[PDB]
Amino acid sequence: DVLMTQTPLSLPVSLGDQASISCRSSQNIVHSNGYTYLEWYLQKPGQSPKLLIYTVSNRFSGVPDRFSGSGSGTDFTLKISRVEAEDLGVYYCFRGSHVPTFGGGTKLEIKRADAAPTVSIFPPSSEQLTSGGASVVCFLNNFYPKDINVKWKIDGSERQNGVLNSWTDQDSKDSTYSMSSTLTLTKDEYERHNSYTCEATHKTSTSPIVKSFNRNE
Amino acid sequence: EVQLQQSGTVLARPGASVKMSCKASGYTFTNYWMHWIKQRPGQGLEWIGTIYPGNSDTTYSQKFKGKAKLTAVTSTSTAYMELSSLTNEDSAVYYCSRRNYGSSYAMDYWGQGTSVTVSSAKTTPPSVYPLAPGSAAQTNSMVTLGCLVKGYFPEPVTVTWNSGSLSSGVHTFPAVLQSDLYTLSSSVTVPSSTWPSETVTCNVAHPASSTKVDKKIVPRD
Repeated sequence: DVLMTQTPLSLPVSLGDQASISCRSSQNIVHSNGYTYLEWYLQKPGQSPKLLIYTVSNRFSGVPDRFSGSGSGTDFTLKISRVEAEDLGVYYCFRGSHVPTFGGGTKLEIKRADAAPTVSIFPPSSEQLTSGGASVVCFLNNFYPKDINVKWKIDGSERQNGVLNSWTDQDSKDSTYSMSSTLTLTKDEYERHNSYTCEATHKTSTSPIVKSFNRNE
Repeated sequence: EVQLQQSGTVLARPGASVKMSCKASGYTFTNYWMHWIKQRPGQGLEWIGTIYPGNSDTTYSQKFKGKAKLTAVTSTSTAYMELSSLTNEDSAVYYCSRRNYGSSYAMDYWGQGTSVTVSSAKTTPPSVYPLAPGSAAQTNSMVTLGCLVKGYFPEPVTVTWNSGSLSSGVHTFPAVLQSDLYTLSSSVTVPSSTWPSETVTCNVAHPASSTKVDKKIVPRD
């Protein structure tokens, strides 16, 4: 069978906590020489995967003593003592011997205190207007938890269509999240209304955070 | 210093094939197994196969037999991977990595990765729009500025501020695809004492269309 199964898929943890990630093989994987070629790799957003541990318990250069590997036969474990903000990312176990195989990965995420988003709204640039388009942009930065919804208002009227949302990966320093929301309209449409509003509904308030502008400024 | 340099982003049509490279330097190319890994979003990491450059002996995962073909040229210390009969399932970031022995037994060094997009959509350069606050009354001690990057294909685009000197307080959001066109954005928050007093420019690079776009953020009205 020799598939590598990781538990769990997602590992939410608070700073200072102990993190434990399991990796089980469907068959014993010790090589004939008595050595077990089981490694752990970490991949952070925007970077290449990188080596943490090899031959079950050996730490690679530049890796914090906080990362420790153990296990035998079919059960292997990567332990991160005293989790820190920059430890977030996707951890993967990997069998390096015949038919090298990756486990499915475990995404380590940080749990922290709530934080309200810093909201900024922007009118369409004159350049885009020239091309006949009109995108209104809103940034909701450095907030927590990740769950949040945006509400666009045009002259007080709610608008849901034509909105494009994107969220950043969790911040490795402050552990917060940020999101961008772009409402794209046609120049003609944009020109018929005056008030544009960006509103965020996050559990850090019973009353959303509103930000807006008038095509009159 | 061990280095693995991979070739650039590729946009290939369904059914076609692509051949990418991994130039090795800083060690004896022929003494180590070179490995190839697939990184498709939502799939994790997948082992494709490996080649021993010294004699080109290869071993492949069953899933990639007949899909991937690994080669190597010792005179140029370069390893290659050709992917054939491309489908959208082959759109991914592909890495090469060296398998070490002695001081370590694992993939210790990795290339920066080669992004591949399989699609029949046309290449389009990025439309870059500067984002300045609508009013002066919407500017306090700190000011957030931005750049909206629309209508480009294929990904990726890279964004910097003031040629990289402005790195603090930056948020560059993942690109989102909509009808064969990508959209991404980047915000940067700076002291009102520095802007518009000092210039702030976002720099956008789109190697896939060999284009670079610089847009200065200036106050509206």
